[PDB]
Amino acid sequence: EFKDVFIEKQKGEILGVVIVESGWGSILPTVIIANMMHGGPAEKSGKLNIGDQIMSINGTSLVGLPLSTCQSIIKGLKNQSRVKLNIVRCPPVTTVLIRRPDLRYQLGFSVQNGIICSLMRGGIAERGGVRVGHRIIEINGQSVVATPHEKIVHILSNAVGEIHMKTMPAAMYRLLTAQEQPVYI
Repeated sequence: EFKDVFIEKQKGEILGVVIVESGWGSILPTVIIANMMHGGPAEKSGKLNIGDQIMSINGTSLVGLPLSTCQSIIKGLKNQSRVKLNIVRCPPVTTVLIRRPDLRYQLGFSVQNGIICSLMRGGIAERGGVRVGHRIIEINGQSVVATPHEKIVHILSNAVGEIHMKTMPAAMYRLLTAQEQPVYI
């Protein structure tokens, strides 16, 4: 879904995101957010997330031009105070329903601030929706996307009953190859 992304930041803080050629169905030939610094103005704001395609940046329509050109477009506005980007947010949100009969019951997973790493095969956390690679966000109405790992674990540790949360897509997993970080605009 189309959505204007206003990232208010300082000069020399580009934005902190990685874009690639939209190889999807090609609904709108633009660049896809294949990666993100996860700390800079992009993550700080929360508007820019992985799995979204930027159509235009501050008037510069990326729709039509290749990736190399698109990257240069954003890279150009590195020393600005505001980053305007009309992008289409397409982040797959999974509903994690983790039922807990008692407080001494283990959900079966590990949460690290905003991303999931560990997961028990055939557990409650896995049964609900949680998946290794996702990005937990709205847990029972509480946004933990920018919350410490200890805090998130606490809620679930004392959330007996039926833990209902949402999970977005985290950074792209590159199996093993590709040690160097991609172009960050």
